[PDB]
Amino acid sequence: YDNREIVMKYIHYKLSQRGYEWDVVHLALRQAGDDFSRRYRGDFAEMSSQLHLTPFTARGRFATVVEELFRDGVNWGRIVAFFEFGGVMCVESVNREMSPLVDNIALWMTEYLNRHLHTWIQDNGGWDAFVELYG
Ligand SMILES: CCCCN(CCCC)C(=O)c1nn(-c2ccc(C(=O)NS(=O)(=O)c3ccc4ccc(I)cc4c3)cc2C(=O)N2CCc3ccccc3C2)c(C)c1Cl
Repeated sequence: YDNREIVMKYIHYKLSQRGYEWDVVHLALRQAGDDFSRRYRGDFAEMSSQLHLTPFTARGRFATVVEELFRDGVNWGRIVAFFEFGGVMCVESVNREMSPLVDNIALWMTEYLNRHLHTWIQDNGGWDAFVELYG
């Protein structure tokens, strides 16, 4: 599997959900993602209005979130949360007419997967183990 591809398809789909067209594992991830954000809809709504996304704040938001999310370790719930959060930054990017931020966000999600999560993903059955959770 390829992390960059997984990021790109996921971000494409979330944006597509919202009528914005952007320049197996994917299916499982979005199903997980939808159940995750429906369960925490209120929290995602609070978080959205607090984000004050701009090109100046966006790297810092990303790092703050990701650092808080994985501080105690990694599990699949937290990786689903990580995609949902990325989706939220890209949706908000678009809402506020900072669409070029999407490319940064996608790049940051990829670096962080390849760099810092890849190891744990392997020890836990690769992406295949996650698919043998959602079909
Ligand atoms: C987008 C998430 C990061 C946002 N921040 C920081 C806010 C700005 C600083 C967090 O506070 C944070 N969230 N997690 C979680 C991570 C995982 C879960 C979680 O897994 N919950 S679950 O077990 O009920 C669940 C729920 C649905 C699931 C669906 C599919 C699958 I596979 C697994 C699922 C698991 C909950 C949580 C968590 O604590 N919350 C309540 C806080 C919150 C705030 C905004 C959005 C979602 C959430 C979920 C953590 C550790 C942090 Cl720290």
